[PDB]
Amino acid sequence: GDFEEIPEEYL
Amino acid sequence: ADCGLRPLFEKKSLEDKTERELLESYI
Amino acid sequence: IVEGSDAEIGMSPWQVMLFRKSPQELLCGASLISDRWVLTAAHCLLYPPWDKNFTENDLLVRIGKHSRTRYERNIEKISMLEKIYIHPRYNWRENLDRDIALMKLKKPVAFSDYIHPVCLPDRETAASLLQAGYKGRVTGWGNLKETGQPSVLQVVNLPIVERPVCKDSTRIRITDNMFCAGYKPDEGKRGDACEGDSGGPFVMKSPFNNRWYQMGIVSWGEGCDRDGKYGFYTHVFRLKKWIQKVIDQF
Ligand SMILES: COc1cc(C(=O)N2C[C@H](C)OC[C@@H]2CCO)cc2nc(N[C@H](CF)c3cccc(Cl)c3)oc12
Ligand SMILES: *[C@@H]1O[C@H](CO)[C@@H](O)[C@H](O)[C@H]1NC(C)=O
Repeated sequence: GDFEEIPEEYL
Repeated sequence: ADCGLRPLFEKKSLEDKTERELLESYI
Repeated sequence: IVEGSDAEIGMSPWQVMLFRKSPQELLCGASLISDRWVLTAAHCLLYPPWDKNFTENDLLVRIGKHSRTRYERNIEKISMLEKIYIHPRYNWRENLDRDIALMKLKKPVAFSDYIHPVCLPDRETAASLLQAGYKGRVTGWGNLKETGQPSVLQVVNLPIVERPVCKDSTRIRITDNMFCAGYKPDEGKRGDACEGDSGGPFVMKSPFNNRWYQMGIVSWGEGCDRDGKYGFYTHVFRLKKWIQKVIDQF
């Protein structure tokens, strides 16, 4: 809940 | 070849707010 | 970083964030040394006392950052690791000797205003700049005090410390592959790295060619910014033959 979600392609 | 030269600083001949602190310490 | 200041935009374009995928957290700092290689502290990746033994798939490399937590669309670049290489003689058991690792990225990162490698020192650089009193710069998104986390990248300039002083500050055996930095209590300024700044760069600006050189890697300290204690940094130049070897082989 601290970090803004990364675009899903990087995960 | 280009390492260690910052686009927003060295590349523009602009200094950041504290790099002079380092230079001054290289007595 | 304790007692530092917010980085200026593009000030440390070699700064890398090691980002753990799950949980999403800051794992460590690191540095970009070419378009596919990132340097960090081994102990960011492997530190069995604390059941740390990340693998490539556990982490991302986030490059070009400023905000700690925010996704800096069109500015940061997020990179996946191809392979981690930890110094084979990394001493995690005794004292973090050779606290160094390299990470190869799956794909080269595009350089930009925000993303750009730092230089690694050669012997002459090292021998000129790694002198007691000469200041380097440490950057990171680590805690702002020992016992809280920054909105943006933090910067602090810290003087290299004479080796006997370093040695006398701690019970740990200091090696020639480490140097220490920080102010003395008499010195009135302060500053240090702190949790999550590990693996990030101690850099110095060569007055001979006006380029930045990464002289150290944030390794360890006994707490953060304690009076009479210093930060210990991996001596990049001492370990550069290993670096070159790895980069040359792989
Ligand atoms: C396993 O990684 C660590 C270990 C220790 C520790 O407590 N050590 C390592 C010791 C050899 O031996 C003493 C003791 C052993 C504990 O396992 C301290 C540490 N500090 C950090 N990093 C923080 C920034 F994130 C830091 C803080 C101030 C200055 C610097 Cl240069 C860096 O990583 C540490
Ligand atoms: C780290 O992980 C790799 C694969 O998970 C394994 O081969 C290695 O022995 C592990 N080292 C540890 C837990 O120290």
